[PDB]
Amino acid sequence: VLSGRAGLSMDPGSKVTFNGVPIGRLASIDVVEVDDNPEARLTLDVDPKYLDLIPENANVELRATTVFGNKYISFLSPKNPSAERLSASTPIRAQGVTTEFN
Amino acid sequence: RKLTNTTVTAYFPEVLALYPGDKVLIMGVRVGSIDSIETAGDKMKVVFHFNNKYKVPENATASILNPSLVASRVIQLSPPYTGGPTLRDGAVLDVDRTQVPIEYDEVRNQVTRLLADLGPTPEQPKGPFGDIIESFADGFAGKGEQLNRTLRGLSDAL
Amino acid sequence: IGDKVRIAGMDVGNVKSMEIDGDKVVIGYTLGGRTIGTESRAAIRTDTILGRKNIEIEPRGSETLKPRGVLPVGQTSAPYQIYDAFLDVTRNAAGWDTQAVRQSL
Amino acid sequence: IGGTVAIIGFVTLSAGSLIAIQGFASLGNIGVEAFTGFFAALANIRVVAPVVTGQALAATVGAGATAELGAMRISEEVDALEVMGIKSISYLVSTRIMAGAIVIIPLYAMAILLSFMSAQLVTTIFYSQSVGTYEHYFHTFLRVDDVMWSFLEVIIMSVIVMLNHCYFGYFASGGAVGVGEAVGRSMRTSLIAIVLVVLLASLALYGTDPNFNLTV
Amino acid sequence: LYATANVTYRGTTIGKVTSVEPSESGARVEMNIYDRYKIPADATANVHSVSAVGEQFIDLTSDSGGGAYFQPGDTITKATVPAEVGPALDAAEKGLAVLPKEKI
Amino acid sequence: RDGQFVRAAGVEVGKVKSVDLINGGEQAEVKFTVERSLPLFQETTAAIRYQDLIGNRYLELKRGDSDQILPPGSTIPVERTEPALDLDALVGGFRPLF
Amino acid sequence: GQLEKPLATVGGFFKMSVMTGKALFTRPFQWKEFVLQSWFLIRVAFLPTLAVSIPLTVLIIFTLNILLAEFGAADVSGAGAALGAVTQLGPLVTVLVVAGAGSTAICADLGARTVREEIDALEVLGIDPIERLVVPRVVASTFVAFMLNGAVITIGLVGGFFFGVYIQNVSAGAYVSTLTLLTGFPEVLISVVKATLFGMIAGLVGCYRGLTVAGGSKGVGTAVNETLVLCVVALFAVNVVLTTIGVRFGTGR
Amino acid sequence: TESGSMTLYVQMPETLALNANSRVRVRDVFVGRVRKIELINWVPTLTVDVEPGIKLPKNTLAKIGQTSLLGSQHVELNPPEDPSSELLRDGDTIPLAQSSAYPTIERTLAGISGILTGGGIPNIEVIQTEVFNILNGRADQIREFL
Repeated sequence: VLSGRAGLSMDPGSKVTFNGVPIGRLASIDVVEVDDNPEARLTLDVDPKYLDLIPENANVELRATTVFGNKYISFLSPKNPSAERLSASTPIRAQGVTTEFN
Repeated sequence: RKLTNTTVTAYFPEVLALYPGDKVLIMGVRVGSIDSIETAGDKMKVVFHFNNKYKVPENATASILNPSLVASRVIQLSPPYTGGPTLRDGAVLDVDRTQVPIEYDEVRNQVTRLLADLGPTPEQPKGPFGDIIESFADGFAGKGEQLNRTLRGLSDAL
Repeated sequence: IGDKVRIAGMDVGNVKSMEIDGDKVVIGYTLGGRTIGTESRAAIRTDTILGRKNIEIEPRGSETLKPRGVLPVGQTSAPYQIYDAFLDVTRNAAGWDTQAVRQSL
Repeated sequence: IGGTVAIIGFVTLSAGSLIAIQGFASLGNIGVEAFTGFFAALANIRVVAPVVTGQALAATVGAGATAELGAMRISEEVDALEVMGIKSISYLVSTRIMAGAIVIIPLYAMAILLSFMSAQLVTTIFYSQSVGTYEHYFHTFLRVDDVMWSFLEVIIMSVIVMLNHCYFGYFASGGAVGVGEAVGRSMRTSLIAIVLVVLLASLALYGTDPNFNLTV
Repeated sequence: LYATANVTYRGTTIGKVTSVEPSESGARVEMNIYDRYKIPADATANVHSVSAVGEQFIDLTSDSGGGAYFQPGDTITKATVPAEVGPALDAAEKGLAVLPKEKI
Repeated sequence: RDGQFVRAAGVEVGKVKSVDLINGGEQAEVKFTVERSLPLFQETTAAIRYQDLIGNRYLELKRGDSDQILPPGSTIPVERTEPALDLDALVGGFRPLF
Repeated sequence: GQLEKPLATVGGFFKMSVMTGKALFTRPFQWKEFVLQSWFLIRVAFLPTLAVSIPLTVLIIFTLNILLAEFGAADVSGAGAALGAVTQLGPLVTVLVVAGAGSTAICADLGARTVREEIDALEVLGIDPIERLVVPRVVASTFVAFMLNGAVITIGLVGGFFFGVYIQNVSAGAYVSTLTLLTGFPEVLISVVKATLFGMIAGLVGCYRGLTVAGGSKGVGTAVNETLVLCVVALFAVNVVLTTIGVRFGTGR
Repeated sequence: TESGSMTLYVQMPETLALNANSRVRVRDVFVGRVRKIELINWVPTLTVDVEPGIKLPKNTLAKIGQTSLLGSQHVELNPPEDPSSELLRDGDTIPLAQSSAYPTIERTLAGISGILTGGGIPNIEVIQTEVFNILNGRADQIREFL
């Protein structure tokens, strides 16, 4: 999952969710230079039981759990889900990251 | 414990995070505990007791309080006793004279609702408050002294 | 019982007892050998966001408060609770006609 | 005085009291003190009760077994058994192992019960916390799966401890003096083995799934 | 919502959540409720949080509080979910950021 | 309290020796230490800042603008010292607004 | 009469301890025997102390880190890492590896001296065993318990840091900067007091049981087992009392 | 801390009680560590170690911020809206002009409390009450009066 910024309180071990239920966890975060601009790249380990349930066009958001808690990756089904299913070879992006308290 | 404390039944629209054995307070001082909590139709019937040493007015209000972020919710008899008729044993308090905490999901819902209804929109990029601030700042720029003079003159003449 | 009692922001004692007398609560505390005036003002105040409370004393007057002396209820104040604040905001905002407010603005 | 039951009970009551005491003090200092029932249970099941019950069981039962087998070895009773055509290991050590396996489950059940009771009593009587809040946060955040796995850990640990102490007592030497040295060495080995077993089991069980949810 | 979370009626515990799983239309929740507690057939399932720290649960709310009751193995189609924090923070930041402060 | 850190522009330079009451309890005098290599000045000001949200504090020093070295052992007047948040006042000030 | 039986042994232990204190504060100290017993206890209870302290602190840190990571507050873990290790893990590992090893060794050694009539050999020569044997052993027990408690706390903190950082991927700066959040001078002082009292009591119990061994063929083993059980029970009770006293003072309050 | 890391100096106006071994973050990603926070000539200076493979423009903005409300702090090294071609080399310094700090929760609440206590807020309700008395059941009459 690629995004503009990883988000604070987002560390390896953060829950990845579909429709609000955990389906996996965050493995690692890295900085990747895309067109001379650093971006955040997140690697997610997901149980393949739910992969056939996640649409290809699933919206991704780096949302916040509570005011004190950490962040989690949230997958949701779009308005017009695709027939193709999410897999390791599908490039996906995060639609937004919740604003920090700073 | 019986014969040494007065038992009161109260009805609440909702009883959340309140369990039997939780404290009953008068002006923040423990005076008793909560016996039982059972569903009564669309209401919740809570039977509690407070020590017979303390007297409580007959028209008291039993309000459920959440003291802090993480705490044990209590039931406080809001009006302290100053004389007159007292709350007798076996009394029943209905929903009209009971109160419940605000809860956190209600706070989240109202914050979201107000930020969505009174916030910026594609048609109104600045929001109603931003637009009114901008209009009042642009429309009265340089007219402070003129308005002051006009108001003083009007006040004197009238 | 055991909450801090302070004078000008620095700890001077602890809270020792809390009893119900009539329509008031008599709170007994210690000043650690210090002296405050009989016109001093006490205030129960919220210390932290997690709910810690403490008493603040502002000394006033020239007379000396003797041991076992009682400050009058008119010289003491109670805190405005955080849950009271949240209750006020949410209950007031729930009744707002936001369409009318936006139209009026 | 009660034997192993009384010693196990006293030590587990002390451990539960320590958990409740320090836990409630720290949480009251921070402010979030309603979580004590949640904090105590996970303290007892995960780390405190298995290890503490293991050390008390080691001391009482294992030292008694080492002393008995050393006394039999010195008094030539093992030689008497071997002369009468009896498998000494089968008659002594296997019987000890079977008795320990039969007895460990009631002992650890009593240990868990008394640890929970001590923590609850200290929190809700000495510290005057309401029993409803404690029971809610205890029964809401305690999983029976953790208790079952803890029982399995304690059974394996008791088997290992009994084997170690029977080994130290069975091959004793040096008269009555050597029995005490055997007891001391067996106790050291038992402590190390108990702690290692609990650590390995907890690492294997909760390495990926912590089996605890509070937030969204 | 998670497994082993509380099932409540108007805040009082009447059961526990057995499993929460994803589905195509949302989430599927299976729970066990004591047979002493009967819930009306017009009730709705609202996921709630006790405090700002966490401790999710699911509350079955029925305004009528009477009439026909659910049978074992049935499903409650009516549902509600909290307003969520991240969108609220974003909305607050964007609402405050558009105000002209120099104009203020 | 005593033993809490004294930081110059956020960098720890000393400790708080003691706090006492002056002017009949109307003011509090804080006696503190600063690293001997760091000089204070006639416009150096002191504040008391939150260390966290559970009640820990520290002393904060700002250099100011004047270059006149404050002689060692001097006293910073109340004219350029300010307190911490006082959360109770913040919460109580919301009552009329709500 | 039922209570009068253990009360006799209790009185014997108390009188022996009083005589030990009198010999410590009145008669000349036995430096040689103290050094020998200190080195003996160190060599008999150092490696087991680390081998029990390292896995136990790793287990505690793992449990704390996973529970806090699910809680969301994984940056305050070091606080707990300190709070246990200074006040409970240190003294309790000291209790275990002192009562199990050093107290039992002292009991076995004095029982060996008793059954070989070496105590009677000293007594017929006019010498007093309580000054020549018990005092150096109690002082050595106290000294070794103090040092072992310090080492246990240090090793536990370092191992917790390394495990949490290199395994559970917590932040190192959060671990080292939150150690002093809940632990201060009162905690280290009460830990020192606990270690000193535990060592002194273990030495006293071991010496008293060793001097009163029953001989026979199981007397020494029975004495060692009773020594171990009594030490465990007494040290747990004293730990409860001292924990209550220590939390009465508190760093947070 | 690995070989190939670059060392930078950041002259912060203040550190907000930031400790050493805090996290350096680029795009909110933990990619470095602050080594020393020595104070040179009354202006705090931070020594920052950044992992190899990161390109930072010479006009990068450094900002000390808060990771979480009940948690840690960090140093953000984020490129500006107009990055320069020249890059920060080993030993280069980020000046005081490019260094800043986010407001803390205490400072924000202190400003809000100053507004609330020194701004005459108790007047507002009174004003509103009186306004409610002017317009109560008279809006049509006020319009026709206009």
